[PDB]
Amino acid sequence: AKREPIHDNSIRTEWEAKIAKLTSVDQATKFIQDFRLAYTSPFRKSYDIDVDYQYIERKIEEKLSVLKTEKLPVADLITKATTGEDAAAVEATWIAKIKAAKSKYEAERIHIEFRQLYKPPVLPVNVFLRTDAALGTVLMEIRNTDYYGTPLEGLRKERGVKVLHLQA
Amino acid sequence: PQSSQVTKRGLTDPERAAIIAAAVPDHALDTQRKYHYFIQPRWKRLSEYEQLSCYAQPNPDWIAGGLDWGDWTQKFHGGRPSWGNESTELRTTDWYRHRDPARRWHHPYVKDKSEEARYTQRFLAAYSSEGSIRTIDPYWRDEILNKYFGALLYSEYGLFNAHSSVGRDCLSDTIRQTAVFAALDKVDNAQMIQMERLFIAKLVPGFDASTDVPKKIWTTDPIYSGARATVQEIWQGVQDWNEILWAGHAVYDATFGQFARREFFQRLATVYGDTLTPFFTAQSQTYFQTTRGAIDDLFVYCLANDSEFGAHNRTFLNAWTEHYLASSVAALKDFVGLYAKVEKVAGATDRAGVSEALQRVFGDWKIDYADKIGFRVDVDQKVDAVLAGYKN
Amino acid sequence: PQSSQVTKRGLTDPERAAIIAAAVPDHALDTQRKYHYFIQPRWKRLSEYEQLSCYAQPNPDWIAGGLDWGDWTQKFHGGRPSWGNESTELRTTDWYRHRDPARRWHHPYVKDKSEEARYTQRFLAAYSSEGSIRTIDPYWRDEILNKYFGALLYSEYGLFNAHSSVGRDCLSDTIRQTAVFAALDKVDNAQMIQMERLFIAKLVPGFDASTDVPKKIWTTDPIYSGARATVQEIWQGVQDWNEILWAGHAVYDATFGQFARREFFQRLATVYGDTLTPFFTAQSQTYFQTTRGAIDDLFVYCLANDSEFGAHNRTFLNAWTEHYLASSVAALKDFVGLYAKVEKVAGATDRAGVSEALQRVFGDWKIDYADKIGFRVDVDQKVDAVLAGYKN
Amino acid sequence: SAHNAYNAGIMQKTGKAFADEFFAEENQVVHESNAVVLVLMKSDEIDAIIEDIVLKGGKAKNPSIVVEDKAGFWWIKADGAIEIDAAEAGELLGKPFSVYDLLIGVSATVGRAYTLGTKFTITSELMGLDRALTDI
Amino acid sequence: SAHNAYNAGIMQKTGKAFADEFFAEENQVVHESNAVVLVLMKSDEIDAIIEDIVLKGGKAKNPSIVVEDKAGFWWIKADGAIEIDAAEAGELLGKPFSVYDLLIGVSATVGRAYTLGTKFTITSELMGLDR
Amino acid sequence: DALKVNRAPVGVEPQEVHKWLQSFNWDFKENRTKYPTKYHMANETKEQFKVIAKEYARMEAAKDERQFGTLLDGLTRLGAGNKVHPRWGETMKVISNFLEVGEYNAIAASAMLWDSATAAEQKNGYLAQVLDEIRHTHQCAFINHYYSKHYHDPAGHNDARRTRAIGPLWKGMKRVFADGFISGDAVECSVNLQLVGEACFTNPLIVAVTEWASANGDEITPTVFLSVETDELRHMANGYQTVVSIANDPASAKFLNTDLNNAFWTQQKYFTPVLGYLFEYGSKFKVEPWVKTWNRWVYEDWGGIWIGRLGKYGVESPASLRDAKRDAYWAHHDLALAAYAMWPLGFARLALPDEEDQAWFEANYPGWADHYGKIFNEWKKLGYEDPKSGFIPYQWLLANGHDVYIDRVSQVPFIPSLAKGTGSLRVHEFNGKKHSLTDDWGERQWLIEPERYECHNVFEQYEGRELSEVIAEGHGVRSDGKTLIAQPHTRGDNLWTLEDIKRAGCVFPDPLAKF
Amino acid sequence: DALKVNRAPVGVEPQEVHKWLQSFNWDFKENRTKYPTKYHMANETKEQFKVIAKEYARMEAAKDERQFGTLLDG
Ligand SMILES: [Fe+3]
Ligand SMILES: [Fe+3]
Repeated sequence: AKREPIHDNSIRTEWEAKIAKLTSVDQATKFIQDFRLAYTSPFRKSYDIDVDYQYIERKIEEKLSVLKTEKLPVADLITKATTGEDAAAVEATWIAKIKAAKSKYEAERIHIEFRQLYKPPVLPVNVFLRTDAALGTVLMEIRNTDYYGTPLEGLRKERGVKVLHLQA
Repeated sequence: PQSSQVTKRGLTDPERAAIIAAAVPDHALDTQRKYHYFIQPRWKRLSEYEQLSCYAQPNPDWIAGGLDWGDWTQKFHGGRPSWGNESTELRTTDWYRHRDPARRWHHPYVKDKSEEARYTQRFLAAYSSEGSIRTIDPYWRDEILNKYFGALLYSEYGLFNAHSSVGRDCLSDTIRQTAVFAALDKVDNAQMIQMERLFIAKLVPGFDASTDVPKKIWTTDPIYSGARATVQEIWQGVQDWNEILWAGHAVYDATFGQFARREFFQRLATVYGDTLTPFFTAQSQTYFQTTRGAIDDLFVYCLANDSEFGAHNRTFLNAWTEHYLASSVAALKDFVGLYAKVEKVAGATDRAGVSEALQRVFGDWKIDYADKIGFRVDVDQKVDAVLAGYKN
Repeated sequence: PQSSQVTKRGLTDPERAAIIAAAVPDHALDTQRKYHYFIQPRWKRLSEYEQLSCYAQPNPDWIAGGLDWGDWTQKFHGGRPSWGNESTELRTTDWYRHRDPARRWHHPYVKDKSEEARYTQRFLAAYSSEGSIRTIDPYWRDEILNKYFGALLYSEYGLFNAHSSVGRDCLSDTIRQTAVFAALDKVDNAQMIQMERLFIAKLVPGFDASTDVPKKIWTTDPIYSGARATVQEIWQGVQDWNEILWAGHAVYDATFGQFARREFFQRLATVYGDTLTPFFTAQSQTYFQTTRGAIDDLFVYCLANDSEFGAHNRTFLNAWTEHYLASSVAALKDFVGLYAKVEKVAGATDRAGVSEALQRVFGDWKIDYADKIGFRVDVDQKVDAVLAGYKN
Repeated sequence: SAHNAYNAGIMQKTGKAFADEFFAEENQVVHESNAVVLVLMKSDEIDAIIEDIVLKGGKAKNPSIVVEDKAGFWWIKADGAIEIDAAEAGELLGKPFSVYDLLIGVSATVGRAYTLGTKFTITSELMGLDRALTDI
Repeated sequence: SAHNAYNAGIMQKTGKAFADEFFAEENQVVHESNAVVLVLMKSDEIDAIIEDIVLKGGKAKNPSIVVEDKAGFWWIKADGAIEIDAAEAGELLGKPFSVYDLLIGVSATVGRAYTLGTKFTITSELMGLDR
Repeated sequence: DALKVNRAPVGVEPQEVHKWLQSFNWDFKENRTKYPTKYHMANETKEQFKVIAKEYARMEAAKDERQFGTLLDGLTRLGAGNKVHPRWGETMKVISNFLEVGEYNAIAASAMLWDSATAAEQKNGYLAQVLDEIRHTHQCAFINHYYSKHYHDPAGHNDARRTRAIGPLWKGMKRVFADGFISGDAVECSVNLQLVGEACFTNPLIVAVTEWASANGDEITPTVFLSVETDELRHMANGYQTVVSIANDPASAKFLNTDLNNAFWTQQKYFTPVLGYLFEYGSKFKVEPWVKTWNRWVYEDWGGIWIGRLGKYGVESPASLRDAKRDAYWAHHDLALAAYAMWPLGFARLALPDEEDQAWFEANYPGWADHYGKIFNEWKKLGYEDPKSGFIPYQWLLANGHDVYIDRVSQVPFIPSLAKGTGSLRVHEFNGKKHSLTDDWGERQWLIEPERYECHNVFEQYEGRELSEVIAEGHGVRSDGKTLIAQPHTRGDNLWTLEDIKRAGCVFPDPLAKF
Repeated sequence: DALKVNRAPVGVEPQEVHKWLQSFNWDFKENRTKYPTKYHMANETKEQFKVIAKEYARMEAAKDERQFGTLLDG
């Protein structure tokens, strides 16, 4: 393949034209949640825009954020996710989720998905940040329990990689 | 004879200097000698402040203004980026735009404070030799200054620590400098209040410079109840680093902080014969005005007028101001209960005098901050809300 | 290619640095590395201040303390020596004995005043941005401060010029340094009073910072009549350089000057709501106490206790004190007429207040100077003589 | 003293002899050391302190001290502890010299650093972990 | 320009040729000169001013200027006047640079020196005597 | 009263104020750190060095005045800025600008330590440290600012904050002393920034380097760096207090040995080859073998005075130490192959080792001549230095099957077929994406924490593009717009341009396409 | 009044004070030199470089700091 230039290319331009047609908070929220589930984190559905998705995400965020301040009452900016949910309820739900997780593999996917679904502007920044920190504490603690306990060969299996090469 | 080689300096050693001179080209290999010549200058020509500060933060292009590319090398567990857009509600076309109008990089900042550090000790050695404490009002000294000015240091201390998360989370170099310098000035204020009290202890037998009474007052006296509640919220209740800076400096400290430091302790020092306190508040008020210039550039020039997000940001700045102005009005309403304990001086501590002090504070604040972000405010309404707490 | 040779540096040019290295001995040719090791230290170790200052003056053995010999190479028409014993009535076994307790050679002295220079300008920029002048009493500002604090600059200016012949005539290096630094601080006081007036003029429409009215007050108002007579005599009536220093700093400035600066303008600023003037008097009072440390060392430690001439010197010092204390008492008696123009404040501007201010000044003076040279003084008598000029 | 040399032990060896010891099985884990290291940048004041304090009374109190010239700085290594009295330095320099002023030239340490009065000390002790040997 | 060289005129000669002119009868009285001399000690700020101000705009405006390297200082000689604008220097250096700051590096002068605004000037003019 | 008072001259010393600082905190429910952390033990400790704001400023301003005096007056009058051997002046383009980002990130890391501190005295200490790292950022900038004004090649001294983004060594710098500090557990920074970074690596990185600068004619860097590290005393002191608290609580002590080993490996993985390469290949006069510098400061002194002494209290020698010592001996020579081979992507002018350098390398690292020396001499014969040669070694590596991989975790380049340092290639596919890992410690980090490690590498960004287009787009040129900043020799003639690069036809591959 | 004031940041520059120095002298019979001289002509002249005490110290201290840095450090 041949990559286009770094900061100005047809992929980013094409996504900016899609983003420009977003006209409501509901439409932009669904758009940004689908985008982040499709194209971000190690569990993304697709690497087809790998060198462009972070810039594109920022542009979606800016569009959603401006739609929020234009349309929503001030109190919703502080207390609601743009899904309609109560922000404090989302926080309590996801902290409980990860605290009930039975393994570091379950805990990692809950944390990662919380960010894919609720990263600002979806959730208010102050609520997001403290929820993200509480989740990260749990995830760090469960992963740093017997960190060296599983051999590499076992970790490769548990992660589920296809091993393509191991130098002798 | 030491075990390791005594290294020959290439600048002065005849053989190494001659080898170097043979290796150095006889002409410059480029003519562009302006360090970081590509920074857009805010002023007529690039300043050394800008050269040394700007683009030190290695942001990628997906954080507005960054010149680098790609993801961070290592993120938090879960995926929080080293720096990222989720850190704040505010948006800009370029986080690097901010410029401190005092152009402080580290060196001019500590140079100026060092001047004040050394002059302060000379002033104190002379003031104790002068005996000038002899004419201060004893009730002011012991029942108002020691106790309630002492208690004010906890406000400064809390505003200082509100900057800790700002120092980690904010998104550019010039903003980080501004924030950290403002933090040190706040903890300086708290330390200087303690230094004044410890100085008076050396001159007045029986004067107790322990923080015990000041801390009890800050934590339990109704006079500071609203103030402490606001500081606790701004320091530990939020993490949006722009909200901390705005609420801290542009709302709470600019209204409550200025009233307490300048309208109460500094002004009344000069009606009760206090020749010592004005030397200390002179410093806190100079620090306030220096911080205000930087806070003003960030929130007014850069964010409230950002070509794409100005109105977006004023939506958030207006909501924050609404909330923290109500907190600060409540703080002031509690605080003016302190006038019930001071000796009445016409035009200063009576109702007309306190009303004019609140008119200066809210009137100045409306010009310096509210008018610049489009925040509507009835000055007389705020003065009357606070005067409801004034015991006639 | 320039017309003259581009000189090769011996430090870095390989050929010249090699020649120099061949010439330099491989060991030190003496082990005494202390600059002017033979100075008698005042303190537990020889100070850099002493090393740089002491015996710079090239006195011969016929001026007490001198290490040289023979007559001067060129004298005045008639025979006046370049320096000589005829310059003063006081005598000593060694004119080099004096030490400034602050150990000021030129560098620490301008370093400290530079700090105050730069901080003063940051303080002004912030004080004007604060609007704190709004609460000063306007009558104090316009009728007392502008006019009579302004007029005080001429007392400071005259004490400055009294040092001109001292700088020429005095007999050792540490004395000459003490005198010249004292003079700069006096002319600085005058300049800072004018600086404050010029500053208020920028904030207060219609406030006139011309010296026309201060100068008319200094030269013709009865309030400064005794003070101006004394300054004129100290500056231009005498040439004995010890008499100038003693009369100027140890009698006149320590009684009238301290009363005017500290008991009148500084103290009353903190009764009339003046948050600006204490910043300026803080500087003059710091300078006063530093100057006093040095004046005290010259006249008490060295001259009043010199092993051979201490009592001889106290005879002259006691006669000078009797004359100049009378002059200063008459100056204060004139000056306290100014209280008839100020708003009455109990304990400050009433008779009891002024009496206690005079008790501080004359009582402190008795402790700091009169007791140390054997001069008997009845403080209550001096207070009562001045209060004869107070209008009840 | 020799064992505190910058080039002590394996640092004397070159070529294959160095590699053989560097890769020796017993040298694949750290070894506890009772040493401290202190670096002072060269300057008018520091060079006086080295010559008249550290290499005289300092080495007399602690004969294991080694001082090496590293061009721009002095490298100092010793057993147990290194201390410098700022008051002694001010006495030698004839100008104000607090412990704060000595730190303007302390350019590196390896060890636990503390201050007690006018004395600056770096020590092998693990303060807050090592237990006091005397009740006095 | 050449007459403003440090080694101009008699300073080119050595040995007996130098002595013959040095002791020539006409050279036992001073000769009025229209030049000024300015010396600036080498430093970061001064060396930039020399390269980007004196030897460009200054020399374009006064073509008689000569600048010589004297190891620790720059030696400048020109007909009539030499001028340096501190505001221009501050723009070049990127930091505050008042006329007071310019004097910190002005190590020597031969001529009458004055300041007008942000400009420092050394001039052949005899102010207060000349019209 | 109104007449009587003690008039002895008194002031207030900093330690008199400092006594009261612990009492400045007050109790409330929300008074706790904002950042995630594993460490929850009691940590109400005292500050050793009793500093307040006014005294902080006085100390640092006194340091600054002497430093800027020396630079702007003395050394400029000497012309010292152009008395540096060209190799070392080029080296300082990268040492100073790369260290600058480490200092900058230390500001943010120290702010996390300030946030997670629970005692007022430690909050006070971490703010002073926060301020010092601003100071250090500006000091590093000032070195390149000074070189830009006074050294014969300002290009790259004058614009590294954008031109560093072109090349692969910059990526690993954003981890070593940067992301590795600030993107993780906030209390753990006392282990990775302080117990490892400040106590182990800043001494060779910032102090030891000054002797190499001096040897190569550079007196600018010693003037600044030796002042930089005077601040480090208070930083180690801050972190030691928290390490003691960690050790004292069995619940938090159980995390310490893993954190220490991961910190040590993360830092040494890049520091060891990159600084060794810069010292030995970026100098003419060598002070001593890099592996000896590393042995002195890292293995014996830090290892023995810090880690070995802490062994009495349960702290273990890093399990990765043996792998690290192998890197100390060979990894910087490995890196030199990559750095010489990919020279057009940098911002510095390189010098192949000369005959004297080659004898020194072989005497001190026996086997160097037959492995690295022969490659460098073949590259020189192929026209490495000559802009009309059409030769760039990265293409030669690919033709001879010496592929270059980028470690997904550390970003350090790895050439398995030529490397003598620690490493072995592991290539995994996960969710449709291929990943190259190069050692046991980083592979574990990636397997357990894949969402922490998603850094794009230069081959993914530049795939299929031609070298001169990448360089032009990233501004890798001098003020004429066509001569490259980077060069493969240090002489003033025959500089390479974008057209000379384009003549070689080098196009970035996908190194994992074959797997 | 108590509410309205110009809050523009201002200080006072050295030349602003220097403009008033000439008025600091005053006339009295004894105001003349104490030293012998042949020169008795009018000499009421202006100072070219407008320095005051604070600015004098600032300039000389800035010269000193670079000098002593060069000497004691580099
Ligand atoms: Fe640092
Ligand atoms: Fe550090």
